[PDB]
Formats: sequence, structure tokens, C-alpha cells
Amino acid sequence: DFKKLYEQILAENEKLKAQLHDTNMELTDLKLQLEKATQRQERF
Amino acid sequence: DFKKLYEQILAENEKLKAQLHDTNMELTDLKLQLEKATQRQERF
Repeated sequence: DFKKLYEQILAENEKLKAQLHDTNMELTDLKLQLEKATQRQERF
Repeated sequence: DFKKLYEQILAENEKLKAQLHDTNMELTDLKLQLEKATQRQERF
């Protein structure tokens, strides 16, 4: 009856790991386009 | 013990909810300014 609570939140938690990574890949495309569009900030 | 079972995954699910939201807003920042032909951003 609690085995399912584990399954529900963990299924979502996995998805949250994947969707963040997906939104990070867009953000990484955008920092790449940044340093191509301009000089960009040189923190690293 | 199952009360912690919920809280362990759900606290991580919370963390994931927060950081994704930040990556969404800063992606919308990065996207907006980028194509506007930006120089620098603050993000965080």
C-alpha cells in the first residue's frame, strides 16, 4: 500500500532528472550561441 | 518507517521542482537576450 508511493514519486523524480537535463541542454545551446553572437562574459 | 519513505523521494522531488523552475526562467532569459544580440547576462 506504500510500495506504490515509492513508485509514484520515484517515477516523477526520474522524469524530473530527465526534464531538467533537457532544459539544461537548451540552456547549453543558448550559452554556446551567446559566445558566438558576442564575446560573452568570461567567468570560465 | 514509511513516513520517511515519502519524505526522502519527495524532498528530492521538491529540490528538482525548484532548480528546474530556475533553469526554465534563466533559459527564457538566455533565449530572449541571445537573439536580441546580447553581450552579458546575470542568470542567478
